[PDB]
Amino acid sequence: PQITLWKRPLVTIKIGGQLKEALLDTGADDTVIEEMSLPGRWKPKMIGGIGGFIKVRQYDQIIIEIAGHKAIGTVLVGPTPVNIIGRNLLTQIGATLNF
Amino acid sequence: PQITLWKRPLVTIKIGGQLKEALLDTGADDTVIEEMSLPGRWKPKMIGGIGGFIKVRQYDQIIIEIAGHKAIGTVLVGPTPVNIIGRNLLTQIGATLNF
Ligand SMILES: CC(C)CN(C[C@@H](O)[C@H](Cc1ccccc1)NC(=O)O[C@H]1CCO[C@H]2OCC[C@H]21)S(=O)(=O)c1ccc(B(O)O)cc1
Ligand SMILES: [Cl-]
Ligand SMILES: [Cl-]
Ligand SMILES: [Cl-]
Ligand SMILES: [Cl-]
Ligand SMILES: [Cl-]
Ligand code: NA
Repeated sequence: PQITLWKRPLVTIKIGGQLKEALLDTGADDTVIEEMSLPGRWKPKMIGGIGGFIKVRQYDQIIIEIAGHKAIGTVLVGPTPVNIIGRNLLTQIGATLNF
Repeated sequence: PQITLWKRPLVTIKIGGQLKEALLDTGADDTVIEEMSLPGRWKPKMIGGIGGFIKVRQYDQIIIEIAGHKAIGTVLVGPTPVNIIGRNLLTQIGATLNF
C-alpha cells in the first residue's frame, strides 16, 4: 500500500493474540506498546522523547502481524500514550518513506 | 527519494538561513524544532509525547526547506530532544509511506 500522511498512519496489528491499533512511526527507533502481557523473558529499559522518559519492559523475539505482514523483533511494553510501530519492525515489512 | 528505515531518517533542513539536522517523523502530527529565533508572533501550544506534555511556541507560515523541498507552514519551537519534521510538513513535500 501507499499511505498518505494527511491523517495519522494507523494500522491494525496482532500481538500476543490481541488486536490493537498502532501508529506507523518513522521517528521511533523501537516499537512501544501499551501495557499487556507477553510470553518469555524481559528486561527493564528507559526510553525518552517529548516530555521525558518512561520505564518499559523489553521483550525480544516477539512476532507481530502489522497490517497483514508478519515480522519478528523486540517489543517494548509500558505506559506509552499511543501504540507505536518503530523502525525495528517497519524495516521488516519493507516500509519506505517516498517523496 | 525512497528512504529505507534501517537508520534514522535524518535529513538537512534550512530555516532562518541556517542548516539543521531533523528527523522525518510520520508519528508526529506537528513539526517541532529546538530553541531558535523565528520572526513574527507566536501562539501557545501544548504537545504530548511519550513522557508527557511540553509547552512550545507556535509560529505560523514559516519558510522551511526539507531535504531540498520547499515548504511554508507551522513550526513549533521548544525543548524537543531532536528536531522532528511532522505530518504538517511531510504532506507539503509529498511524502508517503509505502510497503
Ligand atoms: C520524539 C521522537 C524523536 C521519538 N518518539 C516518536 C514520535 O513519533 C512520537 C510518537 C508519539 C505519538 C503520540 C504520543 C506519544 C508519542 N511523536 C510525538 O512525540 O509527537 C508529539 C510531537 C509532534 O506532534 C504531536 O503528534 C503526536 C503527539 C505530538 S517517541 O515516541 O518519543 C519514542 C519512541 C521510541 C523510542 B525508542 O524505541 O528508544 C524512543 C522514543
Ligand atoms: Cl488523524
Ligand atoms: Cl528488533
Ligand atoms: Cl530494504
Ligand atoms: Cl537531506
Ligand atoms: Cl502547517
Ligand atoms: Na523473548
